[PDB]
Amino acid sequence: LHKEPATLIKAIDGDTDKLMYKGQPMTFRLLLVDTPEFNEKYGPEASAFHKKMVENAKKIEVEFDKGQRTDKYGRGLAYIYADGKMVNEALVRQGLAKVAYVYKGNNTHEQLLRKAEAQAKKEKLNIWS
Ligand SMILES: Cc1cn([C@H]2C[C@H](OP(=O)(O)O)[C@@H](COP(=O)(O)O)O2)c(=O)[nH]c1=O
Ligand SMILES: [Ca+2]
Repeated sequence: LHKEPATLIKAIDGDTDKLMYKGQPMTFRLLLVDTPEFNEKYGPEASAFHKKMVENAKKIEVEFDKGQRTDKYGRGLAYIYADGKMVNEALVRQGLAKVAYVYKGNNTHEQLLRKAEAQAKKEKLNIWS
């Protein structure tokens, strides 16, 4: 996989942002994770964690996997990096997202993320508390 540029337009919630990609506004949905919706337990904490990470970043990058790049709602599907750190992984590692929506052929970083999840669960963080 390869990283590509984007800029933040607006943080939205635990697992979506509005990014400018190739000069066009798009909603992006994080691959391989699920955060609680804002109305749900740890929802606001996930939103805030994601927001801070992408707003504080000097450089945002998107990394598409090998399969589908947009979902049925027209959202981009990517791994999102904030100054080289994967937002997807960071949410999982803090117990603010579960590994989820693992579809065959768009699952390059599955094991990386499952490792993070196991460490969050061991530490009983947030969702796992
Ligand atoms: C993360 C992800 C979600 N989706 C679709 C499946 C789910 O469909 P449904 O809307 O029919 O449930 C929805 C979950 O996203 P959200 O967790 O953002 O709601 O988005 C994909 O199609 N591919 C993906 O990689
Ligand atoms: Ca969600």
